[PDB]
Amino acid sequence: TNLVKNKCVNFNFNGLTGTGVLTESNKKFLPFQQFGRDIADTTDAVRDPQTLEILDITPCSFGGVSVITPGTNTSNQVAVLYQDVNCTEV
Amino acid sequence: ASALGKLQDVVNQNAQALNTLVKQLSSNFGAISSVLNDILSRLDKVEAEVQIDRLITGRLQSLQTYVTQQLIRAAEIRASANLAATKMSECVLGQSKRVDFCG
Amino acid sequence: QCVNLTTRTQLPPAYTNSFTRGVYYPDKVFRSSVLHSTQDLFLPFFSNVTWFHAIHVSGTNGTKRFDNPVLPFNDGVYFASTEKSNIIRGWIFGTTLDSKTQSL
Amino acid sequence: SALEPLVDLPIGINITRFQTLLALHRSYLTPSGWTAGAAAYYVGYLQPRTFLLKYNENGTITDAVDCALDPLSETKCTLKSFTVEKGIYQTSNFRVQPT
Ligand SMILES: *[C@@H]1O[C@H](CO)[C@@H](O)[C@H](O)[C@H]1NC(C)=O
Repeated sequence: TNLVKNKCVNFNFNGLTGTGVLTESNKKFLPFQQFGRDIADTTDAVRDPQTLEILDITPCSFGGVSVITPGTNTSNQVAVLYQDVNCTEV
Repeated sequence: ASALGKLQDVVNQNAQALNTLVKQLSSNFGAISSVLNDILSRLDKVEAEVQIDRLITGRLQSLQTYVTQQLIRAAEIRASANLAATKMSECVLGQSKRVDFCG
Repeated sequence: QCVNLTTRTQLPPAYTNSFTRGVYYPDKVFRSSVLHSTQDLFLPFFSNVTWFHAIHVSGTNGTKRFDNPVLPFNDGVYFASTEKSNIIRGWIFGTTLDSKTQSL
Repeated sequence: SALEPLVDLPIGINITRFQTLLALHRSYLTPSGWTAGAAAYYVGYLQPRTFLLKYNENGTITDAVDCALDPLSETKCTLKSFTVEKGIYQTSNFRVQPT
């Protein structure tokens, strides 16, 4: 299925499955290799089988919603803080 | 580089347990696999229920281990923080008469 | 065919010590400047390694010694050679070294 | 020496024994020809062992360390580091075994 770049996608590569944000990446694999991995034994970076390229995997961002409010006494108005995102996914 | 070990130890132990806490995700805990979906993929749910328990029971426990560590470890820092706030108040802001409290 | 020249020779297998040797990549996963630890089949360091000779001239005149034995595979096998002029090609790996089993 | 896997093949057979192969030729009348040049090689048997693998920035493994090699090598597998700081470290326990 056509590959998705810079957009949250479920995926399967060569049977490897996960969900992340696939990007272009400059880390450099030796020929025979398949995965990359991080310190945590997550699957960090994968290589596209059909067109060899080094694709990062960053699972889609998430964070705690924080409702900032004065006392409900003074107002009903809230200002929401989405923690640790770029402002798009709103 | 060893003068800062006190700080360096704090930062490490935090990043330490996190690594350990993460690596606990990859442990079977008696379940057939550490990937939560594989148990769902291979097995019909009615049995897979019992499997996922051993993951959950394992992992859910493994949090309480991590959480309890942080509580205990924070209670140390909480004690060290007061020692600073004591020095900061007495030593920096005032002049200390306490022998070898300020060094 | 099956032309044969056993030319059996005596003397003990000349041993050696593999210092740091036989470390392959036991995965395709690309890792960078990390310390990874697995328990797998390897040739352990400081090991006993037999420097064998398939053909061995010990000089008087000629005297080429064809010694290369059939060797057990055991757990796993390591191999090393120099052979500026190739005389080595492949290996016969198998079990019966005959029919009744497959042959590598 | 880092060795990449060449091909991962469906073999499905147990191989308990083997021998190498050779390339020889024929000669003609001199005081038949065989045993071209000299031939020697190295063989050693594998074994399960725990190695710590140090990749490089480019993934080229240089330093590997066996854990069971000596009582000193087993501690470096506990710190995961090739640098071992001055001090005392507790390597895996030992037991006396029954006669
Ligand atoms: C986050 O999004 C804003 C636009 O809403 C943009 O101006 C900013 O550069 C982005 N920052 C990151 C982390 O990409």
